[PDB]
Amino acid sequence: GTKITFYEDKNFQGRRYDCDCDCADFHTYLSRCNSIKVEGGTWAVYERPNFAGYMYILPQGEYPEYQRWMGLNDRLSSCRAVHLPSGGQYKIQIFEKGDFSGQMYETTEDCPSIMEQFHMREIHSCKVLEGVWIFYELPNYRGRQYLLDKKEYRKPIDWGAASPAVQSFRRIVE
Amino acid sequence: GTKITFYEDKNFQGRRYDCDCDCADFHTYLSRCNSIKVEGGTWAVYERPNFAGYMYILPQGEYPEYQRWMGLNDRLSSCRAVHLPSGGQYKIQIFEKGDFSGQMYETTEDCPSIMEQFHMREIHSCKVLEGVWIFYELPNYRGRQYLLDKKEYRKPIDWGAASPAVQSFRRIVE
Repeated sequence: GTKITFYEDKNFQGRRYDCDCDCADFHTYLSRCNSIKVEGGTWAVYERPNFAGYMYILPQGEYPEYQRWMGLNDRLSSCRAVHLPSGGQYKIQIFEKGDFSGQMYETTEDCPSIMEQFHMREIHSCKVLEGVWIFYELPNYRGRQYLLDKKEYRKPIDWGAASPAVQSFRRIVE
Repeated sequence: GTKITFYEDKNFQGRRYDCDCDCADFHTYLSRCNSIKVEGGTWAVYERPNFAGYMYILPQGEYPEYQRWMGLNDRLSSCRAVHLPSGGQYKIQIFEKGDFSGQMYETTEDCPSIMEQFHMREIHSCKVLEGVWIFYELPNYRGRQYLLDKKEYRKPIDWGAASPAVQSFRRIVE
């Protein structure tokens, strides 16, 4: 039941592309994207092919303009379904310094402000012990977004960020 | 083509379409398929959209003509990666009667001839205790193909068949 439909023009009009599961490059089918329907599941959609560039998380729902998924523009060319481990457990460790060094804070809860709750301005490495998470640049879940699946992130470039700026994070729940 | 690449004309000429995993319908981009590159893994490909109609299993390799995958014709519309569970375990039970009743045989090995090894030509229900298998209408893996992921099959229709007519089966190994 999980799939997403990208449309070239506004309000679900024009040429459309369907993805049922991880589509690594659809630019030959759609030259831009100005509408999206997420029929099921939760999806990361990426600006550049092979899951590169600016990403955006979209849960199930309809998005009649690119600004409705917070997109900065109408460029998308790849996407992968978000897989939720079952059990439903979320637990993360965030680190002051790279390679799991320095201050370290563990939580199972969402964090709309790292500053208020942990008195850090930056994250430099991460361990996702359980679940799937999103790192956001600005607080309260705004700005650039990064997807963090169950792994280890020795450095910010491992969640695909060019700086260590992280001010909020939360769980991916459906 | 990160996992499987379909081509409209023979010998990898013509329009092409890539599926990275699970594609429910590509008939809008390909009117027919005359050759296939399987860059990795093992793929189930289906004549009609949404995984319907004739199916064929394609291990890793290159296929310059539809006959090279036992195709009846050059009509293909959807595909699905086959998932091999961890362990390397393969066990199946085949039943003379529908719904797991009647005489039962159980094997861990490929059977190129149901008539020779089990003195019948008709499987009527079965249990895949381990692994994933293929069923064929004719001996020695020829003719029509049917995929069985690890589950229960109380009636031939559960594996997509229109009759109990099965004359060989084997394991999906890479």
